[PDB]
Amino acid sequence: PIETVPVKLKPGMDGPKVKQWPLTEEKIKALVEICTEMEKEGKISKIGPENPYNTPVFAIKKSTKWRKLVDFRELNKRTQDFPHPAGLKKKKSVTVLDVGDAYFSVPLDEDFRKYTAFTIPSINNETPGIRYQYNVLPQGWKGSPAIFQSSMTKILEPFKKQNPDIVIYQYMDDLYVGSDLEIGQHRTKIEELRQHLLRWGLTTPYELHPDKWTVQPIVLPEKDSWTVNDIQKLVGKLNWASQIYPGIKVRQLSKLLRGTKALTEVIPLTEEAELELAENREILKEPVHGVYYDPSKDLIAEIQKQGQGQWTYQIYQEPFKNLKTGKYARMRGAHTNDVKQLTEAVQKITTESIVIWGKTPKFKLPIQKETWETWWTEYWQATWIPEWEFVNTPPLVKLWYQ
Amino acid sequence: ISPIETVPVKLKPGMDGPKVKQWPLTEEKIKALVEICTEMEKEGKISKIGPENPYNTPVFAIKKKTKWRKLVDFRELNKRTQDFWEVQLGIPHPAGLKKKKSVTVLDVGDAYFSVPLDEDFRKYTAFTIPSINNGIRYQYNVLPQGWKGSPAIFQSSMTKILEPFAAQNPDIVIYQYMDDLYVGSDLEIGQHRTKIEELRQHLLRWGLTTPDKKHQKEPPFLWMGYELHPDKWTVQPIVLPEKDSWTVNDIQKLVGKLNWASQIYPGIKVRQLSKLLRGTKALTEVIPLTEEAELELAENREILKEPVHGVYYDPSKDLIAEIQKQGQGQWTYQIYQEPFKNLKTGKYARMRGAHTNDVKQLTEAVQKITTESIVIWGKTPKFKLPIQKETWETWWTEYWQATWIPEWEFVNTPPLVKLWYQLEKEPIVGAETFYVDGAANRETKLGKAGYVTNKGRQKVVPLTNTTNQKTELQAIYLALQDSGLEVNIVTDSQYALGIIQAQPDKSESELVNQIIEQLIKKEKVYLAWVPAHKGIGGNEQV
Ligand SMILES: N#Cc1ccc2c(Oc3ccccc3OCCn3ccc(=O)[nH]c3=O)cccc2c1
Ligand SMILES: [Mg+2]
Ligand SMILES: [Mg+2]
Repeated sequence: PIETVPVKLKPGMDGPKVKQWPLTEEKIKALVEICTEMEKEGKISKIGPENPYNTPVFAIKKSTKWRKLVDFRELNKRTQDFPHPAGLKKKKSVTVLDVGDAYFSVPLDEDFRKYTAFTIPSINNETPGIRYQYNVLPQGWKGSPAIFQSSMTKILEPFKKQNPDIVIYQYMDDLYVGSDLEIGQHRTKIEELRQHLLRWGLTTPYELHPDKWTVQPIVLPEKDSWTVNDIQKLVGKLNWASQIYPGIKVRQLSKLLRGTKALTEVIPLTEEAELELAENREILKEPVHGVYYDPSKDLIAEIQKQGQGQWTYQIYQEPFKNLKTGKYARMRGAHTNDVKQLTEAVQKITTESIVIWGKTPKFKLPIQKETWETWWTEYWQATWIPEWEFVNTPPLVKLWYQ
Repeated sequence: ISPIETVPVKLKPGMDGPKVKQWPLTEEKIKALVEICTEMEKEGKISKIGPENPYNTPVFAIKKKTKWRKLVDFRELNKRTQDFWEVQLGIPHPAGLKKKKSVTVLDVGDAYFSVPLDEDFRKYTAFTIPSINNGIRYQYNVLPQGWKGSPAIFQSSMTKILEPFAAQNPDIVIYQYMDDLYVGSDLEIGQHRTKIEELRQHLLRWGLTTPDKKHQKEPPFLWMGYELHPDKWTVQPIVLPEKDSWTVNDIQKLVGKLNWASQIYPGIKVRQLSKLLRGTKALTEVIPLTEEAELELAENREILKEPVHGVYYDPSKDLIAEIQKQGQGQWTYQIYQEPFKNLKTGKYARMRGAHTNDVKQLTEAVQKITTESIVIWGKTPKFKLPIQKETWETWWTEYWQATWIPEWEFVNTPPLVKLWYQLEKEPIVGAETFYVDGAANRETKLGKAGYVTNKGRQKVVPLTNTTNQKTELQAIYLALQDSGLEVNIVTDSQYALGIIQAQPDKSESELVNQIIEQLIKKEKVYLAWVPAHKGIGGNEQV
């Protein structure tokens, strides 16, 4: 390991300076313990005032033991140097493994270490924070899987040789392992990979089924008796979907409402209007034409709250072109809240996005900024973090993707 | 004085040191600058240097009206020097301090000059004291006053110096702020004075002098706009100016002082004045004072008539927050442990939109308090709130945006936070259906708002100097005016729909406010939307 891989920053750009967020006494305590132990193990070192740079750190539970999560998004943006299989999403079972600890076996380029600087905050500004930098490859930094890549290849080579049909994709601190095998067989192979990693000194202290993932077809209401309000809703929704699906026609449906009627008035469906509605139900079954993924463009995820623990989401690049749509639900048990469900949903969407396109989407979050910034670390189990912003967009959106 | 290790310092990459010339100023201060520079040379603070540094920084000398001070202008060097870890900006909030039996204040004199400067960097600190014919060249061996790196490097140095003493004295708590140290303890007065003496001598071993007498500062303490008493804290007296005419600058300073008052004096309202400050135009012009702003200011004066104090913090006692409504758009809160003894107070005036309602603002206030509490006490408090579980639950359930509501208890202290109205989720049977629309010519700004109903009623009201959005609100308002207690309204406007579905009880626009009064007067109101320019009951007009 003595040979260090020299790391550079994109030309004409300095290191990250980012505000450390205030933390509760508990989280600060946890971070102090963790960083004390890490400092004893040589992984990090205390730094002086001559280091201007800073990166945010948080405490999360991921077991009871506290874990330290570093937010490297800025450093990741500012530092790049140097593949995603398309078959991973087709696999029956995909299991995620945390290989991050391995990064602590590899020393970090000395000249670059100052860019990893971070601060454990103090309560009430009693002291300036405790400042550290990394002596080794930090988890969450995009340089870490890049530098460790050859070692990872070396360690994984025998397993891949043994299991040619099993897919292994690396993203950040995670290994994604797909298989078409039966569940028991799959988990057995997963465990084999785990022990193989362990006996070679790679510590690994969540399984999906991408085969079931799909773009949601737009669903039209089904009623025994239709009011004017109902048909209005129907026509509005079909008009909305008409942009995406060209063939949809509202004429025969709107014909029933043609003028000056009370909202609650019951309107029977004529066979022409029912024909139109049925046809529209049929065109809504087929997927949209001309929607393709562009790797050079940002992925964007919009979420909206449907109530009763239901949340809907869309992943798109350009407006009205949906690469994916979905609906996430949670059994309440009276323990749950909005922030928990939103955080979970964001993590799920991000995982799906990683599996399918090998990258994280930019999130538009239906929450107040400060509320999210306050409570997001509570439920966050993920080693990575997505970009996000905060918007409302209520007015027509809930009902249509519902 | 080596024993303090030096922080390595570099110029910004690609930059050299300042060559800026000394500006005479051939005035008698020359000899002053000599004397001082000799003394500092005796103490090893500076040094005479060989003919080739080569570099220079302007040096000046003055006495503000007996002593003489040397002032060096480091601006150019400061621009050419690397950034350092940002020195403490935020200060500890008095309400977060834990009460100690004894508190001592130690000012270390010539703080910066007691800390050595990195050797390789000393050449860039060069300055010149002018000869009368044309001079003597000097450089700094220690942290110069005014230089960019001095505060952070001194801070670090002081921390490292303080470590070994604090290691053997865990019972005493030391705050470090700039040069000052503030030392609390619960020890008996005599042994507290003893520990202070020990600390003083320890600091003296590193070349840091502390007040030699019985320490220069006595209770109470005037610190950063605060008064710190042994048993209590408050803010230094706030004097609000009385003027006939106000500039934007004056208003900025006024809202500043009032903001400062709000952390302790409960009831302070800053909103209408900042509304006056909505004009951003450069700060000279006379800003017209609104009646609401005058009233606000007057009320603030009535509040500032009475003396007020906060208490200090006990970690064993619960942290409690309480919130009251201050009237339109404005809220106030108290954070306390003992029920009538306030740790501190505050306010929330923010709309963050053209329209909102009471519950939203309350929730936002709770959020602000939560953040502040985490900052100051490292924990979130318990909330006593003037809202009922039914109200808040209904709101946050029907609210499209994710929200976090803490554990709280309902206190009954009118005005209670309530939903002034609730729109129907279903069309209303037996109620007249109003198909509304409004429009405006974008060039002439002329417009009209009208309705057609299922009873056969039709109406059009003319409008001047308006826009399509405002007319679409106008139409809804019109339908509210001409209908019964129960009404179904149908609109093609996404704008208006968005404004009404949000169910605001307050607004910037008087139109929306009128609409709100109407909605409150009503019993059942259902709002429905349809896509414009399709075959529909409401039709269209121009
Ligand atoms: N000038 C000045 C000054 C003086 C003391 C400071 C300070 O004082 C303290 C220093 C160390 C420990 C507790 C401290 O204060 C707790 C609250 N308190 C505060 C004042 C007093 O008399 N008694 C008291 O129990 C804590 C923080 C800032 C201080 C600034
Ligand atoms: Mg001082
Ligand atoms: Mg219209």
